[PDB]
Amino acid sequence: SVTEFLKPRLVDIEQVSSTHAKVTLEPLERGFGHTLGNALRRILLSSMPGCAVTEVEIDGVLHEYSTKEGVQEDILEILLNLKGLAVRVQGKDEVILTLNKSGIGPVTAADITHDGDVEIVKPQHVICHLTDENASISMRIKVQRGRGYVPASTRIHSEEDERPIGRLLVDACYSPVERIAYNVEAARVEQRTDLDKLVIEMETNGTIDPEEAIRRAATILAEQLEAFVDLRDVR
Amino acid sequence: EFLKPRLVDIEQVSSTHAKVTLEPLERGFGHTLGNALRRILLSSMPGCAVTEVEIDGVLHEYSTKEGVQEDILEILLNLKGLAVRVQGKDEVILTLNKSGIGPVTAADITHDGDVEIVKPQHVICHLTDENASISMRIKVQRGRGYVPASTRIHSEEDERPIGRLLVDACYSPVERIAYNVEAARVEQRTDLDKLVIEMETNGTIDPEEAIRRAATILAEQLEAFVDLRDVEFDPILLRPVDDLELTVRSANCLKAEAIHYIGDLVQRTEVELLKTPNLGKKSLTEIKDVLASRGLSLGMRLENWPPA
Amino acid sequence: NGEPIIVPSQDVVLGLYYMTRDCVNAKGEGMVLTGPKEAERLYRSGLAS
Amino acid sequence: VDIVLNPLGVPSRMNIGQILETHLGMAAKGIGDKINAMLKQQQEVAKLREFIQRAYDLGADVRQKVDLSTFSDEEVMRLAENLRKGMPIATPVFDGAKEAEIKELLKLGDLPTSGQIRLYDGRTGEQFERPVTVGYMYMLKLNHLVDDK
Amino acid sequence: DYSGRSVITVGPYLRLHQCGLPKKMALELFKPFIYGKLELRGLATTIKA
Amino acid sequence: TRYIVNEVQDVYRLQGVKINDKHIEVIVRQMLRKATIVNAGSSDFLEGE
Amino acid sequence: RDVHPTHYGRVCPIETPEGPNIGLINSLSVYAQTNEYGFLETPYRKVTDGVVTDEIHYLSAIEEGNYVIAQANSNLDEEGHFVEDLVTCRSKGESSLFSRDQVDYMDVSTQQVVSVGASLIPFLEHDDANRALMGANMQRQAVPTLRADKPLVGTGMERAVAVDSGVTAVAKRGGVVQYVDASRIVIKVNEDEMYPGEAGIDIYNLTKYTRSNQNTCINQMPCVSLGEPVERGDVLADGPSTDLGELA
Amino acid sequence: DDMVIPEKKHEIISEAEAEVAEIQEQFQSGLVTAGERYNKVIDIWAAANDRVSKAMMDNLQTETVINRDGQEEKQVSFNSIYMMADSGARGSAAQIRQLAGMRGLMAKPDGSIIETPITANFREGLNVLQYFISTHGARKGLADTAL
RNA sequence: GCCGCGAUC
Repeated sequence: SVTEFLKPRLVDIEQVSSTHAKVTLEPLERGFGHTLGNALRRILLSSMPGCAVTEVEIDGVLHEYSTKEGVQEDILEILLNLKGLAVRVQGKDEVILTLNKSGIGPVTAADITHDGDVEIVKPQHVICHLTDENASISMRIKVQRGRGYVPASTRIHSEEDERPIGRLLVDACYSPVERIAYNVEAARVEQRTDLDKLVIEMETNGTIDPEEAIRRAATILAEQLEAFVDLRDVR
Repeated sequence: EFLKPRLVDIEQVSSTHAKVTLEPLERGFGHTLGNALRRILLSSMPGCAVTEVEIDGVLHEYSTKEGVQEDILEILLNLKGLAVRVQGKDEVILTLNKSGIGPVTAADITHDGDVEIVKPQHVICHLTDENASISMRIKVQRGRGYVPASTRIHSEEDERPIGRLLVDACYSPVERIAYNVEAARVEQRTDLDKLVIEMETNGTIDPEEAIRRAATILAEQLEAFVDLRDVEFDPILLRPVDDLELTVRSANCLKAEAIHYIGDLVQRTEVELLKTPNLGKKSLTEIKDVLASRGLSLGMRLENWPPA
Repeated sequence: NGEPIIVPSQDVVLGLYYMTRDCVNAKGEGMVLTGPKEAERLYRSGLAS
Repeated sequence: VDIVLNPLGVPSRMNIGQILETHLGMAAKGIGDKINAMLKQQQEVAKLREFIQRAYDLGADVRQKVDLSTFSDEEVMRLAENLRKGMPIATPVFDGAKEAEIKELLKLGDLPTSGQIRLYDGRTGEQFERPVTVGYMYMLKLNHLVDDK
Repeated sequence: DYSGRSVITVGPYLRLHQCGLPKKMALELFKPFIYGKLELRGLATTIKA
Repeated sequence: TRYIVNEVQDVYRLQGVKINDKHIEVIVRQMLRKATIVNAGSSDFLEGE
Repeated sequence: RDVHPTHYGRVCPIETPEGPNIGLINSLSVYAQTNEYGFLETPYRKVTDGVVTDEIHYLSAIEEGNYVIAQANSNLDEEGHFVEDLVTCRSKGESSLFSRDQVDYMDVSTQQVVSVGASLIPFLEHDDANRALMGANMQRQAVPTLRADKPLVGTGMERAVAVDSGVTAVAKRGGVVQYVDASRIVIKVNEDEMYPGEAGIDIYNLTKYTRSNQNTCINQMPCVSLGEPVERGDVLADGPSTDLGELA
Repeated sequence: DDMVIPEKKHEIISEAEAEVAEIQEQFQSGLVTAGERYNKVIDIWAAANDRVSKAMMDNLQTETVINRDGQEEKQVSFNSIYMMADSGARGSAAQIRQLAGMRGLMAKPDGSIIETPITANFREGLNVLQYFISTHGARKGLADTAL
């Protein structure tokens, strides 16, 4: 009677494409659905290891607002495009990658210089549509491994404005989660009628299977409780 | 690369109030852990509460006892708030007898083996004359959540004698719990988070044990996430055919038609089996007669037919 | 009259009105974000209003 | 909280008695909670008597001339244990407590004067953006039960 | 007949085409359907059962 | 029909309710039967049919 | 079914049934009574010169249409004069502002207009008239719960409703209580007032759980514990939905 | 506190009372008939009601003034009652006018209008006569709806 | 087979 709880069995997973998943767990005891959903959502959203671009350097003027030398897109637009880029780095805190294209044609992520340590998941991602015609665009990017989401509040690095111009304050989305949202419905087992079922919906920016994202969130939450569960453990 | 919280600097304010501190925490984990622990502790915590009582002269809850200052219904309400701590057992019986003048409290409950009454000043009734007595037997149980007296039926499997009073059970020792998030005093680390959980119980559970119980409940619940993967019933039927004491002529006819089970015969309507060779008008009546004796008239319709 | 009789009212209308309003100064001004997906992430994280 | 009501029912039905009653009951329960906490520490009779006296004569030229000076020791404790759940104040029908008096009563109990508190959600634990008016309202259970309907 | 009557409350988890019906009004409105399904599956050979 | 529809809608439209003109013209048609006759020859004379 | 301006202090303008019977069923106001002939009166205070006396005169519907009647919510001075030279009043069915020397009668209290049912609504003036009607009608339908619970905010009229309803048990001549039971209360009357001969004590037989007309239960639970002095008119047992003589 | 009281209510009430006193003096002079003064007092009271409702609306619409990145700026207020009224969820400006502005002219013993209106709102108190006067309209509406 | 009375939307 006491100390025993209904564990979720026969879960349902409906994978869509390669980054969209709708996980479902049933049945959970009354009130546990909200607790689990909120905890996993907060962990997946606010604190998760990942990588995203932080600094860019475009040859020419370094002001935030610029003429953009006629690349058919404003520098704000190409800053927006670079934010959604998803990268993978193998055991390096920071790394610099440079892109260069000459000749008419939209730029993709595959045109960055090849590095065996930096892995690109979506090389067809479009950044810009070349400097109008008969011109070239030079841009070097730096990407570092972070955690959660860090907006472009400030640089506060190097001296004076050397670092802010050297970074352009690109927003960083380290956590590889595009959207996580959970819904708790009602399910019943045997005579009991008031039980909770949890429906987890998540889309990923790439580099991680949504199953793996849930697994990482769960394992870090569980390992956060070792100091309390170690002594009072079944095994 | 994540700091692990350590339960340190636990302090007790009163016999019920308690503050538990979790010193090392990351940026956003303080609120997450606080909310999860608060919900777990408020929802499902083991505890002991009175399940049913038995007073000597009463017959139901809507009566009165001569010499006492309160109704039996009121006495059940003062008993519902009684909190006990039992060790090693779950069906402890608390018998109390008292005579005289003045309030009767939990302090005069007979001293059982291992049962600690958290507060001995909890009044449950008042006596008003010298010569009247009250003798009751209280049964306490261990549970997890709110269990009303009306809802439970398994306790009625054995008949309850007239005189057994049923009282609702709460089983939740935690009455109030709130958490607070502050900045840790660690200066070598840039900014660290600490969590303090103010918990107010009825004294039945240890705050550290309560936090441990919440943590292990959460860990066991999360264990299902760290490995996702996953990507003819009536006894009268289903009987041997040769049990209806039929005639010799029907025995061979049924074998040729392959009626080896009772339920197969009952599904045949009267207009179609007559086409069977040498069925017999009088013999057909015999099959109908014996099947009417069991109450199984010809013409029923089933859905599923297992081979056995 | 042809108007949709099944139309949200009361709390639903209040919620939609509160969601679609503009404040002169709040958490997040002039921020540029990829799309509606980032708007939910920023709001649910508390970094924006 | 024990009951959650819909704010959308006040401005159209013009039940301002709901809001003022909730604020005034919140003030009364704050006073009762102060007295209960004071009884929890079993402080001296003089301090409790002084607090009850300062909480009884509060108002604006009220016709209430009660005083604990003519109250002996044992009845003061009985009164304080009788109103630990809440100071049961009474506002006559058409001439009663004003907004200023309710605000002073709230301030006496160390409560927000505006009558609204920051309420956290029970499920997600996220602070509600606007303050929510929390108070103690007297709710009756009518004689129209579904068990009979 | 085959009609019930009870007080109505609000269900926000419901779809646009769903209404919450108590299981005590059901099993009374749908009694003959229950008899038919019980007899079809062989749980009760006779109607009295 | 123009008089009745406008006069009926005038009372309705003032209180801010929307009623389409067809629903008023439908009722008017049922008010415009049973004509009188000022001729004969077809087994009808000075009667309302 | 309309509220005639002479329904001021004799018939409640709030409490009345809603749908079919509105305006046909009324409720007497708190201070109203009947004439020797059968006409409703209402108390008023005589005003001589500019000072309102404490003498009380009972005015019928016909008589009150001649004098000039002041307002209950009008300020006074220490001696009794009005604080302003201009005072709102009611002359003959209408209301205007008159001189301090022209005032002839004074309203006894602010509860005069309302009835008993509408008197127990705090902040009644802040409520709409129809919503006050609905609240007053709905108060008469609440079922008495298991435990009585006093209103944290009331109108002071709860005690009068509870005491005079006959539901509670009031000590007729009680002195010091001698023995309190869950069903009986016996009081030994103080010696200062006794009936000569045979002495005697006052015994109350409380009525335990008993069916009411609307199938609800009627219960009486004692208040006094033991040896508690009890004065004339004190409440000993509080009936259904009553806490220490307070309608709850 | 969400029923923000206009600060100019008492001043315009005082000026309306002054105008009413002036017209009463005019009637005492004998050059004004009863009908003329009655219609004029109804007109001025209606104008005062319109003015107080309008002033309440200006005080309540854009009450919130919040500093931008530079200097100070005003915008539509986040008052909960104003949000409920403007969003159309429940209530309307007419019903708001009876919570912070004056209640205004109201009378139906037979269909006439009393000269003196109800100058108190529900946020503040109402004395016996103002409540008793509003009872006429409330009872008339409740009886009309049922019939 | 109703008649009165009270109540709900």
